Amino acid sequence: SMAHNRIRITGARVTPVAFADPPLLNTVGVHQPYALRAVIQLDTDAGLTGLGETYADTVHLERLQAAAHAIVGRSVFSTNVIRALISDALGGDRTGDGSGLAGMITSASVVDRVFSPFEVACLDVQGQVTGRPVSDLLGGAVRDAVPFSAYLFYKWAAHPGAEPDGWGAALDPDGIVAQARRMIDEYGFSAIKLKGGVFAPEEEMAAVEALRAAFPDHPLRLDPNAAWTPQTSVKVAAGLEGVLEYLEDPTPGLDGMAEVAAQAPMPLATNMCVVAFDQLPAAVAKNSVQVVLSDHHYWGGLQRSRLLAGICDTFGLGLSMHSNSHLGISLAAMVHLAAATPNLTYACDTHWPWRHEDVVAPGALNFCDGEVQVPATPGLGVEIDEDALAALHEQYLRCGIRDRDDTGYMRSIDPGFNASGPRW
Amino acid sequence: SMAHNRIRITGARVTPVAFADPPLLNTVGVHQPYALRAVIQLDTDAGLTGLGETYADTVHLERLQAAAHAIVGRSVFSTNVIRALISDALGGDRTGDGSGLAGMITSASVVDRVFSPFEVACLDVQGQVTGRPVSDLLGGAVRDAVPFSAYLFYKWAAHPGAEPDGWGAALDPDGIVAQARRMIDEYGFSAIKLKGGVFAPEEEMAAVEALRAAFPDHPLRLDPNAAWTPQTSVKVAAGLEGVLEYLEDPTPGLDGMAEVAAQAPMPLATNMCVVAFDQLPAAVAKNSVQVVLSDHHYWGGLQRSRLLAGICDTFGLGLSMHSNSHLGISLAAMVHLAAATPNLTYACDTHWPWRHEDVVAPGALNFCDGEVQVPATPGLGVEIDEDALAALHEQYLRCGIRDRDDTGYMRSIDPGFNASGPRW
Ligand SMILES: [Cl-]
Ligand SMILES: [Cl-]
Ligand code: NA
Ligand code: NA
Repeated sequence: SMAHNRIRITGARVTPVAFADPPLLNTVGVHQPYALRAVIQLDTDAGLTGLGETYADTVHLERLQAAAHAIVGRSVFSTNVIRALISDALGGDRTGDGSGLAGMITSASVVDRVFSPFEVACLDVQGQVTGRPVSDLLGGAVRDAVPFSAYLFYKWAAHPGAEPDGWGAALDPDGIVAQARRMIDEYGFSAIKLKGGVFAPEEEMAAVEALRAAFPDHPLRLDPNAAWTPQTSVKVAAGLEGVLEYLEDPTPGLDGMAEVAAQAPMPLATNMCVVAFDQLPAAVAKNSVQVVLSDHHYWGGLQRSRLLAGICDTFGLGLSMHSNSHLGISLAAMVHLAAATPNLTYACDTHWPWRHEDVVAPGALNFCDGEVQVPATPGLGVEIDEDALAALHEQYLRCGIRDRDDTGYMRSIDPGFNASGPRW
Repeated sequence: SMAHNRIRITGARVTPVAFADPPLLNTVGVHQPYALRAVIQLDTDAGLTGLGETYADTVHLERLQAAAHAIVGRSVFSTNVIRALISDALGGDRTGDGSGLAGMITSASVVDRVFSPFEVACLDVQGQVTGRPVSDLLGGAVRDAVPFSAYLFYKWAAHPGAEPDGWGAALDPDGIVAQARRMIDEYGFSAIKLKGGVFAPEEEMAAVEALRAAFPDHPLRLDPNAAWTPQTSVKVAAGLEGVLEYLEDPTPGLDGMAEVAAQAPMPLATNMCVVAFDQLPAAVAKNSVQVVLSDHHYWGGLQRSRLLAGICDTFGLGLSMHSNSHLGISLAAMVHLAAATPNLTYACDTHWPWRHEDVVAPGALNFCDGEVQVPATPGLGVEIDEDALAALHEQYLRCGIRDRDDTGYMRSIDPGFNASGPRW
């Protein structure tokens, strides 16, 4: 079947999709009523198709098309070469670019964000053709299931002029505790994270303490997306001594983070000031953070995430995982990666509970007691449901949204709104 | 053929071998008349056998036996788990241990040295069962051939009371230049390295300059294995400005190296003060070195060498490759590793020209114009020649040597000899 023992790329089909998202609040705005993703179907001359998933902003879709064209005629095992071809096609790397990430995270490598979904799709094909799960291409699983956290948000009851969702509003500690109960009853999550930077620090600390009261054994994390000054951060950290497993991005920039970490009794984590390999040396020299949140979508795929993990282990940094609104292809890739990473022991973030649509056939990624069992089948372990894919693509065409824009969407509701920060 | 889609280890056969080595001089002594290696044949329930190669000191052979016992019943794709089992079996890691390396290099991880050959053998099986060359398990080749350097040594004409070899003595610049001509005529090497620390620095500089005169376009490297004080090193570096591609381990320890690097116009390289992952952070903080020499035999196999490469790239360090007396299994593994490493652009060291025996069937690893083409076949690309293996094992039994001991061997010839350093 494989002439010249060769299996190479013949093309890629990129399909933007949109799925319903509740009005989740963050420090820069509120989520739009649909979240956008792009599905990559990477086709080969063996007739095997690999899957990847990434952001769907306008400029990213154009880059994905240029990447797809550049890598036709390359072996799916030649991922080093494929990254270099993509770099050439994009005209090299670059920073200050926040696409797909709502301007929230603006320092990630453009080449890595574009390469990522193709690399994941390549590993999926490698696994299919060898009969091995993707975790076997990353040094093999070290655990049979991957634990995730409950990702809590302050939220309105409904998007303006729309039916309220089944969650209800969460705008204070009682509302946050109620949301946690509903989510944890359904999924079994053993660790809990709160998206903060929305209400005054003392009110978010109150929600944290209420969570601790309701869930005495659950590790807790708080993430205000850099909404605080370093002085305010140090007060929050002192006040939450012994309560948080870690505190993520309390304040903006490597210097401010280093200032806070010098006083904070819990470790600081980040997915804002360390989002690319070239930021690691400064973060290490300054002692800005103690925990790095991996994310294969912007670090450049699964093998490069494994590299990040080894760098963290070497330099004495803890390792967790960051997420954005995502579907089942991303989830499968996250699970294979975390399963194969010895030092990824923190529960991974996921936005899973907040969506109810998907592009893959069901059954391969069930949550049980807060964890997802790593698929043992060849490849990524999930397959496209073409009817579901077409439906979410049609939803994307109709919903009219073309870029993630939490701030712009908040402004369409509240014209004078600014994404100020820090706010406290 | 593979029940439960599983291919797992059933046992390992470890065969110590010995092959003839000339009286090559270094700063701590002279090579023994035979060099020792251990061949690993890693057997699986699929009837596929993987190959690895490592040192053969007494205590290492015992560790290899304990490792082999610990990993029976493990998938050859589960290399993360296999390392952890080996660590447990050895009772955890450790330093100050110089076995296999003649006390020259004493800070490498014991777990990594023991795991390495099993990891290489596992990748060999992975490649065989998937039909892929080992380079396809490391991100794929980025080059079709790997360039090596001419590794020159001062040497006596013969071991005491033995027939002189065909090289003759090399004890001065003319002798070193003659040795280079013979080696480069035969192999085509495009870069040249001199093992120094044997004669006074000004005489080794003279050999370096003679090499430059005879080979105007060849990159040159000098490595006195830390035989100099930092003050002496700075004089050598100043005197060889514009002549060396890099200067390896001029002086002992991270602090002294950092002192020298502050003044040296060429980059400093090492395989002595950075030989384990836990040494990287100090080397980086101190700016002790600009180039790290990889070596999969003591860094823990091929995937961990790929990790080292990514760390070097991230922290702005160049990457080369170190070698010790070795045979064709090691050579194949070195070639697949270097082929798949984008930032390994320096020519690799090899002791190849100094041996004339091997344990693998010939034809897969020819040198042409100084480089070895990466094998495209499944697995490592070399196979055991059982008659050759048995002959070199018989040679090991008869030669009586049980540990590499350059200093002890020099003392058996010259009782008052000391491995002093620095010497100048
Ligand atoms: Cl190719
Ligand atoms: Cl296993
Ligand atoms: Na975060
Ligand atoms: Na060296």
